[PDB]
Amino acid sequence: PRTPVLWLHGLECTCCSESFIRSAHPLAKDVVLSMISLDYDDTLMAAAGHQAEAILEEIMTKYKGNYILAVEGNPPLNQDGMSCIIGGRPFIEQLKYVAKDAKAIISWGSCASWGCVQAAKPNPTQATPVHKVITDKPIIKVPGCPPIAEVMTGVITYMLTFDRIPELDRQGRPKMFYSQRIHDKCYRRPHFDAGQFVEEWDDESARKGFCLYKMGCKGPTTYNACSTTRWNEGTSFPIQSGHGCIGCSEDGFWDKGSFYDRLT
Amino acid sequence: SAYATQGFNLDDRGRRIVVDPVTRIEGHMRCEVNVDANNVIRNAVSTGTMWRGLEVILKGRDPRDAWAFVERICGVCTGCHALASVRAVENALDIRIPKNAHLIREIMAKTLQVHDHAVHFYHLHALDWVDVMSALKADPKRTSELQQLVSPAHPLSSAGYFRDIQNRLKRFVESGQLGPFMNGYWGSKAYVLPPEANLMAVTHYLEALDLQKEWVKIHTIFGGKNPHPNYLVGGVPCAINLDGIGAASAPVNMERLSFVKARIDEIIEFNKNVYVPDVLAIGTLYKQAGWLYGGGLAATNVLDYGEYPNVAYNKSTDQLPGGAILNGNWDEVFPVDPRDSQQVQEFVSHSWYKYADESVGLHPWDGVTEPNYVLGANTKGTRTRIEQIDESAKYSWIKSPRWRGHAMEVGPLSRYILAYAHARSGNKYAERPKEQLEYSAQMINSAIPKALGLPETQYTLKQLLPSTIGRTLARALESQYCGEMMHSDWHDLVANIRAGDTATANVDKWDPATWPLQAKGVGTVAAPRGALGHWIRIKDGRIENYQCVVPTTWNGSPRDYKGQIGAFEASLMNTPMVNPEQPVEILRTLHSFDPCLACSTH
Ligand code: SF4
Ligand code: F3S
Ligand SMILES: [Cl-]
Ligand SMILES: [Mg+2]
Repeated sequence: PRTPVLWLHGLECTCCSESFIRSAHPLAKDVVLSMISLDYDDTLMAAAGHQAEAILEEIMTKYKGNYILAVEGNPPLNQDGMSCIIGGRPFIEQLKYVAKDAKAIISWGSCASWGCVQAAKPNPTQATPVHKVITDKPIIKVPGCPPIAEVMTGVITYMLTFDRIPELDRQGRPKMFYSQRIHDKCYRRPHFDAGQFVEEWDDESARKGFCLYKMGCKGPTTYNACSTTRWNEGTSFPIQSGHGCIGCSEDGFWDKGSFYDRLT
Repeated sequence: SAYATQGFNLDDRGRRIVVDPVTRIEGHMRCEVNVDANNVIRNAVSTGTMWRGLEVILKGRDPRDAWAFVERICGVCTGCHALASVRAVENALDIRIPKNAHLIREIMAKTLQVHDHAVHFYHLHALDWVDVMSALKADPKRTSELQQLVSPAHPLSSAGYFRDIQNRLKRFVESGQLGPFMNGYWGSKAYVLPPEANLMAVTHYLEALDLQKEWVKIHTIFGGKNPHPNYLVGGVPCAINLDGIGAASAPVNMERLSFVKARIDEIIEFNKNVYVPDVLAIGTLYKQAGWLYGGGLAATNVLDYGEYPNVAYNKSTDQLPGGAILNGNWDEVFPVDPRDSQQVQEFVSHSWYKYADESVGLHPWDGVTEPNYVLGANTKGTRTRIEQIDESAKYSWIKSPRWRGHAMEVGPLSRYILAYAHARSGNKYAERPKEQLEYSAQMINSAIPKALGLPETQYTLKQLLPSTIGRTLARALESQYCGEMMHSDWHDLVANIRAGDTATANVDKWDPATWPLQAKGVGTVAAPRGALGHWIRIKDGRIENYQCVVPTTWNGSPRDYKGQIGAFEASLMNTPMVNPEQPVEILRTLHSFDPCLACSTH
């Protein structure tokens, strides 16, 4: 029997769900048909309304302490929680309810992990990451906006293969994907080491793939697999395509100053 | 109580039905309807059930950073907000971008159109038309025969192939863990397809799921990643070096451009061999069943800003020409000007926001976003447990955009109606959409019925297009047209590069010390779901105001000051339901707008 996943959505842009289906190894099709049972997910599920909500009750009962709760997005605490409404009630109530009997909780993306864009100043909805509301359950943070597809499916695959949470760092991120800074293995590192930098967009240095540090690249302070695993089956990553890393897997990256201001 | 608006007789005295959550959309929506004694919808209520406040968050920030913030309005229509934003800032600051940057943006935009459209149809919409359990009853041989009739050119057509797919679906269902198919509405009389049509569609659902990840690699080349590719005020960051020194390390070299063309060619094949034929066939069969409901405002009022100029910066050459049509008069298209304070305006009379004066609509340069979550006195339930929402008061996180006070439908269907009207008036740039529409009408009325042994019909485009079927058709045709267009864009890009113009960014006004101290700008995009605009005011190097009016804001809007209904609400009106507590028809029509609720509310 395949492990049930209940995939909830709070305040979000749905980038994590979209990234998930880009996975090539394994294919999202094979994950859904052969690895998990994706029993609730607003993006893809046939049932709506009362029929959708009934699924939660059924799976929680039959698979108590054996389903994975995946959360994309986050709960707002302002507006009496009704800046995110599900079934006429605050999303935070759904989150707490489904969390109670979960075997494990995955915080997908920077929204669920840290807050992401809606939590940037002045955070009008008081959007709050999952671990600050659910404080009694094991939570794995998979940050990034969105995370790499293979990172998402890689986390699921590990959990299903071993029935264990992968080794986490102090911030709750899986070390198998988040142990390295982008800057460690970035292919532009030899230019950085030789002081070869882009100074203006589309200058001669940019056309030669020089380092993007002076254009604001946050690779040196950002932990992710972007330089090595890369994006969309290793086709590129932000730096290869010519834009500095904006630090999108790091807590509070929206409020660390302009993306184009260099690290000091 | 009952009232008439826009030729619709709203009546809230019947049986109330609640659908919350509305699933197979992006984001969060609640829908309520009232049905009469005969199960016909006579009232419909669209409630956007999320808000994040991007417009508030943007205040005080650097305009050069804005695109990345607003890109995160939505990961489904990923990039279209970034495009609107850079366009708005470039408009405010009088920045002219290089030709290659324009073409790369166009290729990225058209890639999104195809990806978004095809994924919407198969993964979000198809289950409103296709009964997956019925697919299990199909004959593999007859499915092969159907595939060959529907699309001869598609190579995946053998009986053994369909048998293999059917067998895997069987094993999946027989496991008792139905996953995304759990608690579905299978077997409802609202489903009309024969088993073979269902199996063919489910097979393509799986095919599209595997292929969609390939198309977006075009975004990955030019923008680093998908979802959320990177953009740039003044051009694109993907500097070009075809084969010169450092070319291997450059964002764009010749090998990477060849790769993009390969992906484009695959898209062309998918649209013409899989997506368009499936929609024509499914549309034909539902037409034959008489399911022509869901026209709503499409029968009268449609709008788009117009996009994709043949000649850059020459709007008369738009390949999806826009404007506004009113009262179903396809003989006159009014120009739409996003700068005109009397044209695009947003009301909040029935929205959870506040203005100084809510009897008026604000143009987005003057827009205000202050939350005001409060429920009407006729609400059933409490502030945190809504049982029945009170649509006489404030009932949605979505504002109410109107054009010169008129409620409009936006989207691919609106663009195709506008394109048809332009082409009829003698606009040559709109000839392809016109050709697609006439071909489609012939296929749906005559060619596919004859092939399937069904009676022929004589619906005019005027009768066929304003319907949920028509809205679904236009999206598929638009996908095909966008693939064709970016195929041409690719050639134009490579030609320009080879001619010696390799520029990708204008940096003359990158430094804020070069900016006017005050400025306003607007950027518009023909986004996958319709007319998108971003309106910005800049003061002393910072964002003073940033207002977004997004396609699903138009379509999903609640009632305005005058009580006029928006596109979602109008489309649900006058629709019979087989079973009032199974929302099949509600989902089918709502999904035909491809609702993006995160977009609608931002
Ligand atoms: S481009 Fe960014 S991550 Fe790569 S070497 Fe330069 S600073 Fe480091
Ligand atoms: S912006 Fe995000 S996607 Fe990777 S390169 Fe930087 S962590
Ligand atoms: Cl964050
Ligand atoms: Mg807005």
